[PDB]
Amino acid sequence: GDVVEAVENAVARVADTIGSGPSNSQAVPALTAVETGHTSQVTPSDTVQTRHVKNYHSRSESSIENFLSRSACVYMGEYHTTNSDQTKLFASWTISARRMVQMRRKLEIFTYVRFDVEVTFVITSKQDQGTQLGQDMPPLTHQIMYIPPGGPIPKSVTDYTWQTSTNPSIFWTEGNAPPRMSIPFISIGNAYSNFYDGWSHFSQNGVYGYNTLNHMGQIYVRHVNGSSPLPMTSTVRMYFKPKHVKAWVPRPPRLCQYKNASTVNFSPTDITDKRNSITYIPDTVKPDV
Amino acid sequence: GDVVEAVENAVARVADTIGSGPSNSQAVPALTAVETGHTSQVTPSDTVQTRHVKNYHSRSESSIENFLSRSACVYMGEYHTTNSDQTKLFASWTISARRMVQMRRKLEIFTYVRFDVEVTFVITSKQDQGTQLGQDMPPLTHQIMYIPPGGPIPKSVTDYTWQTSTNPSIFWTEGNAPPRMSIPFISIGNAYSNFYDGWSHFSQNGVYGYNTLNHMGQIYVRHVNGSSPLPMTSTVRMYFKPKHVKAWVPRPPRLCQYKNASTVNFSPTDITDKRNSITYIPDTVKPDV
Amino acid sequence: GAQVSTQKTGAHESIIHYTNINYYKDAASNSANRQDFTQDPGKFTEPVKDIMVKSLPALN
Amino acid sequence: GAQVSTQKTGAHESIIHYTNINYYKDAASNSANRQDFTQDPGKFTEPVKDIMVKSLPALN
Amino acid sequence: GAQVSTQKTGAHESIIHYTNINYYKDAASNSANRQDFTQDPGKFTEPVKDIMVKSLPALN
Amino acid sequence: SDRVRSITLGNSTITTQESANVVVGYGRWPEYLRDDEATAEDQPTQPDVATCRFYTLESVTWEKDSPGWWWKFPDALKDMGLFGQNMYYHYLGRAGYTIHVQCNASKFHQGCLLVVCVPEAEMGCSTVDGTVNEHGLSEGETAKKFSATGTNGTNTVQSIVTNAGMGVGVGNLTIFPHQWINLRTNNCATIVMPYINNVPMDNMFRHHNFTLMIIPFVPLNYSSDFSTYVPITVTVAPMCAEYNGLRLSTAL
Amino acid sequence: GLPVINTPGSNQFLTSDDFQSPSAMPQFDVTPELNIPGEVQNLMEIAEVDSVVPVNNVAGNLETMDIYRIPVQSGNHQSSQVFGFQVQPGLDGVFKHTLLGEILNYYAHWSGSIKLTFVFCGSAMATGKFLLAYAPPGANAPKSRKDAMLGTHIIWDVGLQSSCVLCIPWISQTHYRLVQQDEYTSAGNVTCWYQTGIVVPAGTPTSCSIMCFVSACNDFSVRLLKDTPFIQQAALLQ
Amino acid sequence: GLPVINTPGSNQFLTSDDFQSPSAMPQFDVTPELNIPGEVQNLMEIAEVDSVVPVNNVAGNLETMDIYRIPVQSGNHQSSQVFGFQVQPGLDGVFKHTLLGEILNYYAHWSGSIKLTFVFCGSAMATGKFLLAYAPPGANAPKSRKDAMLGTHIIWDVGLQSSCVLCIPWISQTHYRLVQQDEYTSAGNVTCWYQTGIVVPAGTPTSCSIMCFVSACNDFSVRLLKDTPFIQQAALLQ
Amino acid sequence: GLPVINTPGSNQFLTSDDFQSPSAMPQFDVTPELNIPGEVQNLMEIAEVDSVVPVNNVAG
Ligand SMILES: NCCCCCCCCCCCC(=O)O
Ligand SMILES: NCCCCCCCCCCCC(=O)O
Repeated sequence: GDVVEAVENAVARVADTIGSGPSNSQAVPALTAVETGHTSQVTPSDTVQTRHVKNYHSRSESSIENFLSRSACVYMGEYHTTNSDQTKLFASWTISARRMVQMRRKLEIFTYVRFDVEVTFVITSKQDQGTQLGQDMPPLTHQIMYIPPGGPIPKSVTDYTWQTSTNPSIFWTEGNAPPRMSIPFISIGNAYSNFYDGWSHFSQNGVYGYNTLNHMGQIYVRHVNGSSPLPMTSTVRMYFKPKHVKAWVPRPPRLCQYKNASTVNFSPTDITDKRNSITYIPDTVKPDV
Repeated sequence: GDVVEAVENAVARVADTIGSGPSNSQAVPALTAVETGHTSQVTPSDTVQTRHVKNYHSRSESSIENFLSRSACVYMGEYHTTNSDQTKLFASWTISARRMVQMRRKLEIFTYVRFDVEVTFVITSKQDQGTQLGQDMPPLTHQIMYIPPGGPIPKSVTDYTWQTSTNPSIFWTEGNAPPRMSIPFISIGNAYSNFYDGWSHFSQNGVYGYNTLNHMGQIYVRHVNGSSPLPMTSTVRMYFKPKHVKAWVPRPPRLCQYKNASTVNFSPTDITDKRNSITYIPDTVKPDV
Repeated sequence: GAQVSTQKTGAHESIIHYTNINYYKDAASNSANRQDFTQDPGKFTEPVKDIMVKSLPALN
Repeated sequence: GAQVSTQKTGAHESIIHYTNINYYKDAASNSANRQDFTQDPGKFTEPVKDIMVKSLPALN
Repeated sequence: GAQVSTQKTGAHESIIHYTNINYYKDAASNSANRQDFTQDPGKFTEPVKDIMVKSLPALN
Repeated sequence: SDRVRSITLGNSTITTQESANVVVGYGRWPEYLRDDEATAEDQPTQPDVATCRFYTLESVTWEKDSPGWWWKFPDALKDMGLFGQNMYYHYLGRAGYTIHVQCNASKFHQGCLLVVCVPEAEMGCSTVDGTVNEHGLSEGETAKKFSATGTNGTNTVQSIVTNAGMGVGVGNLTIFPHQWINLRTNNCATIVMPYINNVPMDNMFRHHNFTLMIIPFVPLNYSSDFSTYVPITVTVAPMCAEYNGLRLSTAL
Repeated sequence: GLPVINTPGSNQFLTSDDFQSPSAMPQFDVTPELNIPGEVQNLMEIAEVDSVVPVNNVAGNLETMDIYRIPVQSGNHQSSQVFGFQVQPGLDGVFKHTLLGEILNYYAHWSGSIKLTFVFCGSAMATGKFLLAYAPPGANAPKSRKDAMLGTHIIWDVGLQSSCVLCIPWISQTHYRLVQQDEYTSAGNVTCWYQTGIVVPAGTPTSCSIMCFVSACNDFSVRLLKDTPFIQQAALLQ
Repeated sequence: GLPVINTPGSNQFLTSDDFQSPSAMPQFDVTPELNIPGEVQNLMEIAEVDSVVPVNNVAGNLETMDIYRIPVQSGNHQSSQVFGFQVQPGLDGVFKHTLLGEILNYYAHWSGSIKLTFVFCGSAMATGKFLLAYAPPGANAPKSRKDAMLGTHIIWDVGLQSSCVLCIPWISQTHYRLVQQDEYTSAGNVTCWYQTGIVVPAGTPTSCSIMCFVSACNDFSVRLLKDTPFIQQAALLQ
Repeated sequence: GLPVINTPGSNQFLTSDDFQSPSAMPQFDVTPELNIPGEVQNLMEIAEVDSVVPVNNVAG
């Protein structure tokens, strides 16, 4: 069907257990050759006598759409209402889903993915700690601005650049529902690439990996009231919920912890946990030993 | 019919009183044998002369759906905006309807129940008492996160775990309507079991009762602004409204008070209240004695 | 694609109905079935094989 | 110009559907396709040319 | 499944009506019947058996 | 008369010349598990006659002051012939039962017993903040005894009849399948219980599907009635027993 | 943007509201329904079942099986009334913790006829006739059999049919009575008397017990949900 | 203005909600779709693929290719059990980091039959028969071949067909088991024994390895999404 | 999400408004209506009834 539509029937039922009786033949379903690279299609009924079971179990929650389509925090940063640093008056990062692991490991199960994204922002502010704490600051209004690669970059909370005549921006005031919007599949290519065993330069050097393929611009966020007698500080959290998904060439789930955002680097890590012996099976069922 | 649908006609009328006159026969409706385990089906017209009454009374409000389908507090806890304990910075419990009695006694009238649940949360915050009370804290935004059994558990208000790439979470800001959502029938079994005269271990030991059957995960809730110059404290209250209900094998209503959440334990308690004598009937109707 | 059914009757012996549309993809999201009123006391008050006519002795 | 399709079935073995209308000009704005359930394990579990009947030897 | 009826006429001697849909399951939730205008003074001003024609004496 | 009655299961037959009726579950006769209700996929064993027949448990004595007695159920039949053997060898089991409580006295004796099958009779501890024992719960055949006063002791069930070990009003145990044995009119009680649980099958050692309680409400009494010995005997017969998940036998 | 006005009520949380809500688990595949015996559908199904009435709820019997036994005996005791009690199904000790009573306590209004089944538990050789009377409100409880027989009553003959049913027909000025009954919604009393003493042959006990069961008839209903007075707590971990 | 009431839930942000939202890039022309090989559609497609089980996850093998080798040998070792392990696909070390295991860890419930494929990697001149047994829960692990053969099992004859499949049929009281398994949702164990020792001609190695692969059958499904225990971080720039 | 604009008046409480509202007692079975004599329908029915005028409303 069309993977852009918000409706589409059909139950995802698993297989019924076919009733099976005794057998004496040359059929040898339980004997295969794993060398071929084929995974055996044996079901219980091929190796034991089974009853018939009408199975209603469905695989609805393990569909790629339902697995990825849940908002995940992919970034968080702070900025102050007032400070001497100018820089600390606004936040900015470079769009990517590589800075928070949960989301990253989920995506990295697939080599390529294509999708629209529902972005939701959760912004909070707190009054900074100090000796004098009394003030009456009106509601804070924030501005989130997206700068596609190549656009002029803000240099202060009051730069002309925040005019957003063309960059898309969101103005939001505290106390209301978190801001939200959909972004289409924005790639230069036919699918976003999660891994790239390649370089940026033709001479097989330059930058290696995911980074050379990125370049989706950055986000800048600042307060608009711009002031507060006493210092305050806000935290902006951004969430991604992919929707209308397509994925290709699955790969094993990341086993070693991530070391940084630009690389696939890792330290050698254990295949799994140890146990006492290759025959160790704990004894449950005892008058409690 | 289909017990998942929000509409379905038919009046639940009680029985009309059939008009009855004088009788002299071998009919002996008022004489039965209670030993059979059968409850007599006698109506007024079988034992006295009755007029005819067209009765319009309906049993609508005593249908299982209307009896259980009202939000009930099933839990309440506190957490602080700021403290030295880290632990006191977020709240967490294990889902169950066994910690508040009203709801519990209602459910326990049935041995098994099956239903979807409408969960509504009421969150409130107060400023803690102290010598200095002046501050200007922006609106508090909370995060409620559900952790199905087996998911990683938060260890501080700033644990990576709150990224909820997959656990479902709710972000809500004070002043708005209480947060709410529906949860489907989530059991591993065919009906939630309210009583279990059994064990967890096959050797007839381990844990006894309701608990071995539970395991529906837990809830964690924390503030997101994370700060406040002066200490504040919030209370989270969770309400359950079962809907789309089915119930089986009714049992007597709990008579003795509940002693704890994990057991059915009780102290011996009176069958009912005493009165003076087996013939005592107070005299109303007197020029006031 | 909506449904119209009748309201529970109030303060008096066509405008006595309402309309509803479901906006969610899961049945769990729907409202309660407060209008279904079946009943079967028998399971409990009379679970005896051998039908007791009771107007007759019940023993004998 | 709306669409009616069925809800995912819940707590029981016509009012089991919902209606939806799209209010935006871009497909990106639409909700997720949580109801599409296709499947093709073959790409991965059995990418062998020469069909393996497996009830037969697999070699020989 | 809605109802259309007329509005109370205002500031002048088709667009003089409104539409309503009931969203609740109980009649109690409905709005008031501000448009019902019956009347029967008789119960009170003339509860005499023996019809008084009054253009005639009333006694005699 | 309809007081007369006979029942045959396997190589066994019961008779009464003074029955009331026969109570059937919640109106449901036992049935074998249907394909559209099953999860365990292996072929079941259905021993039939070898297993679905009358087993008689050790009798108890009704004394002028007996508070009552109880038995937990799949456990209790665990040593009864092939029904028990099939229990030991399988992970999952399912069965219904015909329960026949017998108690005869004389036209000059009097007393009244409530005979009930309580599904899922989770019991409370004597020590309020302690937990029970499997021993405090059941002793197989034999039978635990209710008590006329509050009990103490760690692990034992708080057994004052008055609260039926469950924290309710004993006089309300009638919402459960039951019959009464009123000596003046009746000499036995018969209840057919269907399998009741929130899963299609279950392990028979780990879970007591239901408890049989015999509680005298009007006490035994008589005169120079050279019969002071009035026993009560419980005979039960599994119905439609089927088992799944065969392997080595469970550790006693 | 479609024009809208928020009405009073917006943003409130009413315990008994009834709206749709987003599911936090989109497309969850619920486990298949299983046909368990004993499905309950209306609490009245429970109230229609007999349960034993603690008629002898006298001080000292509150925790013993006696509270359920009505004492009756051989010899001349006619003047002696066997028992009596008010008809307040949801309020008087005799009924409140009954199956019918516990249910009534989750509601504020009730209406309907009630069945009182009396079962004789003496020896089979015992004999006797009793008069079971119900008096609608307006006068004080009958103080003699003469006064009691002027109201609704059955004369019960002990025989092979061990049980007798006294049905209390619904007689009231109003369609409903408060479960928390007051004098305005009074329902009267039922009293019991020897109609002709208990006679017995030699060698049999000269005293026995009569038990009493209560249940609702099919014209019975309840309204206006409320919490029960019967359950409470001082703190959580309940 | 059309009359409206806001219901509880208004203005909340539920992670798993599913609503329409304005696009911040009106009319953006997305790049054409390209038909890439290997499209995945349901995580179960991955769980249905065999992956190598680290059966020999003994201390000291945690980072060496041995953890994947089950040691077997010539000579008399019948009494000696070849291996054994619990059937907790999402929890026990033997399975949790498997393709099937990693997937199960993103869910809280599972159900279905499992395939265990065993492949013999000795010389072609090697010979032998093994007994592969699965015991449903309720007793302790078989301690001898006698006890093991009383449960579900195949007798595997090493030959030209290098591999043998032991399928673990779904046998459970419940339709589902917790991935975070407890005793209540126990699934039993599988153990392996020499059915008739490994015989070999002269000039060939007297010991070899057997490998074990796991994969889900077609009656397998999972429910209730949750985060994995397996990945974490102490700070951003992740 | 369907696009909406709140108009002046939103959230006010006008004494004489006339809107639907959720019932706090879903499915309550109201007691049957009874035909009582003397039903009033418009206050004018009362004003149309003679009443005695205190014409001699003099001090004292
Ligand atoms: N104001 C929001 C700007 C959003 C642009 C987001 C582009 C997200 C692309 C998702 C990329 C994930 C990946 O590399 O797989
Ligand atoms: N964020 C809400 C998570 C809700 C899961 C609730 C599951 C409720 C199950 C109701 C159980 C009641 C019973 O044991 O009978």
